[PDB]
Amino acid sequence: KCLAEAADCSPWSGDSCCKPYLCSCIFFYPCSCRPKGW
Repeated sequence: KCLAEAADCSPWSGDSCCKPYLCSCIFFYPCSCRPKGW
């Protein structure tokens, strides 16, 4: 299981983001996995 693009993410209350998407925590709540390129 993994979080898709633009999916909310949290260390415990979440899941690992699907590759190559990465969870973005731009110092703002909530964090969200975004597509790779950024």
